[PDB]
Amino acid sequence: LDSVLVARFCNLNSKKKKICDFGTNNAVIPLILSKYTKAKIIGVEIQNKAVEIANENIKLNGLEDQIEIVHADIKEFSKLHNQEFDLVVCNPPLITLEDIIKSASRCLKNKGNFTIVHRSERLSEIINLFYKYNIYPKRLRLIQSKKTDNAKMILLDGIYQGNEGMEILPTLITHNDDETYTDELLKYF
Amino acid sequence: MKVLNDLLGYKNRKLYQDNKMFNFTLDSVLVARFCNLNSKKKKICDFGTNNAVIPLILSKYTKAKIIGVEIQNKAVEIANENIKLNGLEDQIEIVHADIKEFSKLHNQEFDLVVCNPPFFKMDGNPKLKEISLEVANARHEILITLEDIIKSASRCLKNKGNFTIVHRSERLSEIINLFYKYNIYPKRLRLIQSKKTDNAKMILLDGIYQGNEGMEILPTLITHNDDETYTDELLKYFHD
Ligand SMILES: Nc1ncnc2c1ncn2[C@@H]1O[C@H](CSCC[C@H](N)C(=O)O)[C@@H](O)[C@H]1O
Repeated sequence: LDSVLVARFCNLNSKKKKICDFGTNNAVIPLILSKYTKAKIIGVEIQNKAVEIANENIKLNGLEDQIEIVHADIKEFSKLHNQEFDLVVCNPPLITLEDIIKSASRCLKNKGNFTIVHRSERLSEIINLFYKYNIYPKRLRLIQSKKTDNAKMILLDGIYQGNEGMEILPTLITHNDDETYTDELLKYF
Repeated sequence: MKVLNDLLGYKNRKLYQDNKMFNFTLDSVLVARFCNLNSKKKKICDFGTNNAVIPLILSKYTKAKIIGVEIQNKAVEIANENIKLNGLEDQIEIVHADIKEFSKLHNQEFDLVVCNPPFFKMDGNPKLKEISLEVANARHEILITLEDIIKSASRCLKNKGNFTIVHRSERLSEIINLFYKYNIYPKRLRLIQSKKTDNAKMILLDGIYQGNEGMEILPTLITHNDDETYTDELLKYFHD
């Protein structure tokens, strides 16, 4: 469910010509993104098991000329790809949160976009690491279970070598108090 | 010109407010109620207190000594009238001072600093859109800057002291980042939206001087139902 939220949150304008997914598993995010962009997508997965399915899913869906898997560690991969991507998106799980954000800055084009989903307790630390690697936080969205609940999940978008100022989108409430998904959540999926 | 009015539905609370100065807002009320007022907070400080609406509300919940710092002398006079009028002279004191220089002179004195800062930076003629220099000096960063407020809050606070702020949501990371720069660890956060479909316009943020990491993101506050009426959650803050 995280992966559907982070996918639809990605700001997919026409400047996106090359996108990357950190720790792509079955390539669910690339496949979802596929339905909104013509940019070439690259998914990076450290485990061969997941590589077969993701490749299988790109085969089954006939996007082999748009999406591609790469069997690598995000850290080593990113040192090899300076100023490459318009978007890096990562749905985190030997790789720390600082590693993900550093790696993202090592391989984004200037004014490119880094999109992450994570636990709400970690918002201030992610914001400090964004700034430590010259990523300027831009869009935030909170995820709450019910209207009376503390947020569990945050969605965070930032621009590498961008300017200052945030946009905080209307909080998302996943389900009503009957434990039925809210109409708002249904727009996703 | 001063007018006397009740401080929303807070019982035994009235306050004068001048039409050519800043009049309190929902922001003032919510940042007062968002403060943590546990028994350890023994001394409190309001940065830029104006007519002292924030102390007047905090006092309904704690017996701590409350100091209000304010720079515009016409407001200190109104503030001191409101404290006497409500008989709070024993608890609340007003000091005509600059936040910066006050903080340099009263270092490590407080367990809690709260602040409803001027929201807008300086960019052109600030008075062009205001009715009076005294309003412009409350809404724009002409006599104080955001970094000054946070730096000053760190000079005034004591270990495990608590800085509480309300501000525009566009500047949340800037604020987060200035917190870390002065060793204030963000802890509690709540977004305020007008409507369930609107972008958050305001944030409430709290953090601990020389504390630890870890954030609690409280449920978003919607202030209006789609029918344009105050929500029931908001009306809970209109009284004690
Ligand atoms: N440098 C400074 N030192 C002390 N107060 C200052 C200041 N610069 C601005 N202020 C004051 O800060 C206030 C900001 S408006 C906040 C009003 C009030 N605390 C409320 O919640 O409604 C103004 O009254 C302004 O005079």
